[PDB]
Amino acid sequence: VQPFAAQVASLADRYEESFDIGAAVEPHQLNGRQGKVLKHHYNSIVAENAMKPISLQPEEGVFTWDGADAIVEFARKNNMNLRFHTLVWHNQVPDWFFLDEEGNPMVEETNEAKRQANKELLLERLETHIKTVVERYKDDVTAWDVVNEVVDDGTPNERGLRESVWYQITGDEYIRVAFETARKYAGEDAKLFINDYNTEVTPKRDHLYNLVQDLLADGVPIDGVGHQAHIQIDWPTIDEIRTSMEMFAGLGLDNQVTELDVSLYGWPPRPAFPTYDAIPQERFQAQADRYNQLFELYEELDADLSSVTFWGIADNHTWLDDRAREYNDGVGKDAPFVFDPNYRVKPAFWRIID
Ligand SMILES: [Mg+2]
Ligand code: NA
Repeated sequence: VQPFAAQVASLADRYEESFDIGAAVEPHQLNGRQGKVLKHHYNSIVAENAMKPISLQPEEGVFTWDGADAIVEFARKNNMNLRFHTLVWHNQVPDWFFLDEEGNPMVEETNEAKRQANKELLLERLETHIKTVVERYKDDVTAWDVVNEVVDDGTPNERGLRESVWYQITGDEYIRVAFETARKYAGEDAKLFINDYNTEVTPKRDHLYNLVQDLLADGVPIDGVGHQAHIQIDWPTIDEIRTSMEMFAGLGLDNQVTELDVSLYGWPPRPAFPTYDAIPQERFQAQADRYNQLFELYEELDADLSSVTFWGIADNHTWLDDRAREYNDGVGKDAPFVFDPNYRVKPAFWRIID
């Protein structure tokens, strides 16, 4: 039996010369055993869900602040940094954004002049959402995910930009307006990030590189790249990870790891073990070696890496379980973190605290 998390060395303190150590949280986790683990080990937090656009402005002019406020309060009380996830995304985003003045979807519009008016209305709505949110949280947030997942996994257009509703209505303009709006209301010292998954592999990596180069050339304020790092044991390679961070550091950008989890599976995650108990020791060992190499790379790169956030605290709460159940008939368990479902350490803990 492994010791409890509160009996081992703080991860945040272990990494205090290199980068923050963060966790994605929900408001209900900010007391009890999670509360304790958080305070002991972490010096940054992010909202898993409560600061996404639909969580903050579910109807126009109607702001729901309480979950988000509770997260901010917890960070302040415990002297934690706070990442804002996220100003702009194509999911968990309210439908009302994308409806024209008569209530019909803007994407359906064929008259070029009405389309231009729709583009301007959506951009103005985006600006209002950003202005309102940034005004409330500008003195708490230490890193903004200003846009999330705006780059495509393939190449549907020459710039590799995701053809979401934002793109269909505004082209790339939503991205420019989101950064400029955030800079304007948060101030010059605010740290603005473009966040995405699979930043280590091509062609996405290069499309993202080209996008940030382009926007920097136009004076669009971007401070860094957020690497979600939803990764596996063998993929991507350490070198793929390294190369991606070095490329962005080459443009004068900061890197953060924002949503780290190390799945026990491939993609899709099948076959998956049905219970935590069913997972063999070998999975935890191979994960531990993987985590060792990750954190050695993060330390080597620490001039260009300011924060490493995990997408959860302990293995009792992870969205990888939703994915395992989805691809295995509603039955499956992943185990991505250094802390097990009882808040005891896992073999990976030892390999990143040393
Ligand atoms: Mg180590
Ligand atoms: Na650093």
